[PDB]
Amino acid sequence: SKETEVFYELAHELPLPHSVSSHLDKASIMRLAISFLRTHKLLSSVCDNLYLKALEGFIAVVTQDGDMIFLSENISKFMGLTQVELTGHSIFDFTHPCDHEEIRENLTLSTERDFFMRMKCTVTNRGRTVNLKSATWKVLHCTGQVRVLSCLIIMCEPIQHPSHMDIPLDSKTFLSRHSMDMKFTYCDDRILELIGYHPEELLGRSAYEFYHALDSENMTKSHQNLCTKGQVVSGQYRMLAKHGGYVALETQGTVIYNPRNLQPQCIMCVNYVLSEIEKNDVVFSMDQTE
Amino acid sequence: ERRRRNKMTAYITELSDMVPTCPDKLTILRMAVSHMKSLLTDQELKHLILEAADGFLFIVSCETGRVVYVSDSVTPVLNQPQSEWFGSTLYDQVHPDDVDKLREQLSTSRRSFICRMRCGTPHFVVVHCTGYIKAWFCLVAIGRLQTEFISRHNIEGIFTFVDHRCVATVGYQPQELLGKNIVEFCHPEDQQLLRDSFQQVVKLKGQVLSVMFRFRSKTREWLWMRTSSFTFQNPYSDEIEYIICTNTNV
Ligand SMILES: CS(=O)(=O)c1ccc(Oc2cc(F)cc(C#N)c2)c2c1[C@H](O)C(F)(F)C2
Repeated sequence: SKETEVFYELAHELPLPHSVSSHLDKASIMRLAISFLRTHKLLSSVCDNLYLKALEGFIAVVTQDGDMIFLSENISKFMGLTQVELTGHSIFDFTHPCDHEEIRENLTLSTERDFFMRMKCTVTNRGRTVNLKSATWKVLHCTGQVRVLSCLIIMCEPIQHPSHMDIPLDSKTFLSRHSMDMKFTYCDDRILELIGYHPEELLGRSAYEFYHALDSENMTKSHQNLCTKGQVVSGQYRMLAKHGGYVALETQGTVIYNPRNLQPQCIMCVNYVLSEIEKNDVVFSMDQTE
Repeated sequence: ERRRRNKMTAYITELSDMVPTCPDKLTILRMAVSHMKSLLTDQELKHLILEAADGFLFIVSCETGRVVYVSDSVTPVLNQPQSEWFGSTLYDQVHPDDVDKLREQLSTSRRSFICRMRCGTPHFVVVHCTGYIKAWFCLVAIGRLQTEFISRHNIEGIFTFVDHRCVATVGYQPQELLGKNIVEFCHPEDQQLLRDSFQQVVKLKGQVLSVMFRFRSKTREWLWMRTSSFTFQNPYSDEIEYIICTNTNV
């Protein structure tokens, strides 16, 4: 009796709604309390519905042995799992095992970090929610710093699935569809006005034909990442425009699987042009001569 | 269970190790209570974004583009006074060619897009912006931050890509090399050598071989020139995409 009192005390003195703080078992009150203290601790070393709502991802801080000592509130809006559920638990218990090693390397030891990691997701496309066994894997783009006992402070953005777009799109982005040999099976039609290519010309051409050579290596790794994990965001890179010169693009890509066959059909690319044509004096390629 | 209690104890120990004023269970349960009663913070979430994403927040009227607000994080992110930004227009802070894109994102939901902003103490950095439209209209957004020349050939030796530096290395415009066989620029006596190199890098697929040969400049003079080079294969099909070459004026 006399401890149940002080457990409800601590709970309602956690930074929580009276609502959610009532419901906690004691192991959770331990976890959350400890994570809160740990977290405050890291904060001293470093130094809302707006920021939270304007983010397209969640913030998380993970110790070097993998403990997830803080997860921003809105994580549920993207993974379905909640701050109360996961706080204090290992990142490795909620990520794809074939990513665990990469995660390990990124928790460890320049301070900048950027990778992709598959994490369990229990919210469904459009609204609904499932149970932890019915969990899908979702790829997250993680960028932050490792920092000093060591922590990893990252922002994790889901990569919007191109079939399911909550988010609108401007004139300066266009879609493209590729064979798994990265050929052009379909391309949007603003590609002309933005770069000058007609879709016909591109089809059955390997995207490698249009990379600035200085990019190609970077691009292949992105591709390999895309195939290991299922989504990816490229770094920025320049596509050879048609009449000489080039443009700064940045593409996010998705393999799409055959839902009946269960094999993968192709790759959907959403392509963000970041510039006009640059250096159209210069002809880099054979295409830009004709 | 047995370890159930053991991990509740490991929690308790962990607590006592983190509460500096800090005994038994009831006590640490209550010393924690008072020690947090002393003390996520609002303005600190900001520092979290700054540290993690290198992002700063700003709110701009939709109708005009007026900066109704900018968080001071703008100065670590963009090397900008808060004064330089606040009370201004978003079109003022972006690349001129990003003006149009920008207009579309501010018409009468979520918003997400990319754009070059100005920094300084005329240079631009690329900026990912996310956020949403609230009434007042306005946009609540976060902006975070992110000797030789090189040639590609088909397996025949046809230039299919050169960087502008060929002009400085051999005198030619890129157009005067593109479409032609590198062997056509090779001195007779060396052409077999060049071709041996080209049969070899393809057979020794993947690896870098290097070869030296004379190269007629735009002015006809023979230029000794070392090209290390290697095949590039498609990651999926392993088909030879092309040969990559780095042609260094020896
Ligand atoms: C997903 S990704 O890495 O970012 C990517 C980007 C552009 C990709 O091809 C493109 C699409 C585009 F609109 C302009 C260019 C160029 N240059 C290349 C591809 C990928 C995939 O490999 C792929 F295999 F689908 C092919």
